[PDB]
Order: sequence, then C-alpha cells, then structure tokens
Amino acid sequence: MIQRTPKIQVYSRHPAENGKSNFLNCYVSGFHPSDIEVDLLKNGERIEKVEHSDLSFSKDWSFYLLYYTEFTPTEKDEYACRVNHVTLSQPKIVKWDRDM
Amino acid sequence: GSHSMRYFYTAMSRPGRGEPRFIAVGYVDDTQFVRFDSDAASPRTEPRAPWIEQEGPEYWDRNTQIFKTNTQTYRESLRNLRGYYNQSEAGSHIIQRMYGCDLGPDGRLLRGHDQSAYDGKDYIALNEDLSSWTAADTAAQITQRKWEAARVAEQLRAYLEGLCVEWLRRYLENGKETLQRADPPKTHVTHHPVSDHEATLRCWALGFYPAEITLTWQRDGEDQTQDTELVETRPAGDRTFQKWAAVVVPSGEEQRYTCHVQHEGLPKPLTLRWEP
Amino acid sequence: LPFERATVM
Repeated sequence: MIQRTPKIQVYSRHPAENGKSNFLNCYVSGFHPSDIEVDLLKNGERIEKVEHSDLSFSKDWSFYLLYYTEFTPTEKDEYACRVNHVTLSQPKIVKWDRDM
Repeated sequence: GSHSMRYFYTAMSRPGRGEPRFIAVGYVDDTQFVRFDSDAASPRTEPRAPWIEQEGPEYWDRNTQIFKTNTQTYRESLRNLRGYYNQSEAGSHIIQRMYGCDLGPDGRLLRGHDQSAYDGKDYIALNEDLSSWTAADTAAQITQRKWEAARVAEQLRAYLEGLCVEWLRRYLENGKETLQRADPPKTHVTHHPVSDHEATLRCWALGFYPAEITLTWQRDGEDQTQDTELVETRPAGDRTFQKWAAVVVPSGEEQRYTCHVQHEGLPKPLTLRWEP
Repeated sequence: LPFERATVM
C-alpha cells in the first residue's frame, strides 16, 4: 500500500516586519494517509494555541493542512515547524526563513 | 469568470480506535464554505464562509441528514472494500470522493465530475458522459455492477446538470463580492548571492485569489523550465495564496532574466526583473 | 448543495 511523505513550508501570512504582529503558517501537503502531527515551535518549544484548516485533499488525492498561530517576529526569536507522519522515521523540523 | 463547486468526502477506518471518521467539506473554486465531521462533539453541517450563513434552518437540516446518512453508508463501504482486497481487519484504510460541476464564463455547465479513491489510488470514476463508469481494477468492477443496479449514474447526471448548477449559481450571487472577484498577485524579485560566481533570483507572487497562477523565468527570452525551482502554491490564511520561482544565474547576467506572471486578476500579463 | 443519495460501494 502506497504512502506519501508531507511537503512542508514555513512562512508568514504578511511580509515579515520585526515587532509587527503577523501569522506564522505551516503548510503540509502532498501526504497520504491523513494522520499527521504538526507543531509550531518558538526557540525549540511547542506553541500552545495553534489552529488548523479542515482536512481536504488535492486532485491527486493527497491531503493538505494549514497550521497557524498569531506571532510577532523579532530579530532573534527562532521559529520552526515540526512534523511527524507514518512515512518519517522521526519528526522533521523545518525552520522559518523570512526569504522563503 | 469560470467557476466550480466541489464536495470532498474522506472516510478513514481506525481499528481499535472506534468507528470510521467521516469528513465532508464543500468548496466554490478555492473557497471553503461548509464542513461536517462525524468526530465533532455535536456533528452538524457548519458554515465556513459568511455568504452561506443566510441559508435557512431547512438548508442546514438537509445538509446534516445527507452527511449523517453518508457517515453510515461509508462505514459499510469501508467494510466492503476491505473484503474486495482480502485485507486484514488490523489495517487503517481510506475512501475519498470528489464530485461537482464546472461552469463556463457564461454560467453554463462545462462538465460534471464524480471520482472515488481507495487508499489514495483511483478506484472508480464517472465518465464525462455522466452515463458510464471507469473502474480501476476488479474490486471497483464490483462497485460498478452495484452502482449500475441502483442507476447511480442516472441520479448523478440529474444532480450535476440540475441542483449542483442552480446552487453554485445561487452561491456565486450571494457571495459575489468575493467569489466573483479576482485579486492579482503583488510581485517582486529578490537577489541573494549564493557564491562569488552566481546568485539566486526569486520572483514572488503574494496576495492572489484564486490559486491558479503561472510563474516562469526566462533567460534571453526562453523558458528556464528545468532550472527553475518552483515552490507549491500555498495559502496565506486570509483567503489568498502565495508562490515563488527561483533561478541561479551567473553573476552579473541578472539582466538577461525575466520573470513572467499570469493570473486571471491581472490587467495584463507581467514581466519583471531584479531592480538593483 | 451536496448530492442527496448515499450509495454503498
């Protein structure tokens, strides 16, 4: 039975500006089957109030989800997305890069 | 001015962890407008776009009765299909279904769709005639014989040509300020050295609706298709989408590269370059 | 509006 690993992108809803409130997004897509865990991290620690979109899928049947939280970027606060899926040996961490 | 309505159903078994979950979500183009989740504390159809809220209690009732009935029906289909593949009772499996109607710029039916998948592989699909079926394998041929016996294609043709189209047209009117409004991308080009010999040019599209867009790099006026890194179109969370396309160029041949942008919301297709 | 008929596979 065929399984598909999630693609992960970490980015902000609006262009990033230090000290301006924004949204940190983690978008997982291309995966199958649909169980997945996604956390947003602030300096390596799990952020508490995170919302996500309702489960849906693309024309290729692969699922996608958007996780998001309000945040205020600074010069030195590190943000990341940690994802586990049955298809990964251990959680994958992708760092938020402003130019990405 | 082209539009579509789709419903996406996902039924996922989970042995040892209760009865299969059934989720249904409804879209017009890239805008979600309803959901139903058999796992919700109180399972009911819920609005997900402001323009569907005006629908009366009769409408929400109707929706909820179909989705509860489907919750049950899909639990049996999961049982059935596990048997069709001689599968163990230990494994978790998924049925997905997507169906709806496509309208042309005039508002006429362009075509209908009704497809189903099992564990992420095509399983059975209503053909474009809306009269016959394409079954992916011998298990789906069993489903096909059952769907031929219940005249399912006839019933789906009637819905796709009738109710589906009338409702989509109702929704496009009630949501006209957003559903019939295309937001063009806001674009720029960034330049980052990756070496002393070369540099990355990344062309950005932000804030656009709907998701469909084309972003291409050209060198001396010809596509750099293999050399372009193209990231998947991603939602912003404010209804709009984002995308970029990057190329690594010899320094400084930067002026020989143009970014090309097409989107339904643009006055004209755009040509951009890095502006140092 | 969703299709009104549920049919078992």
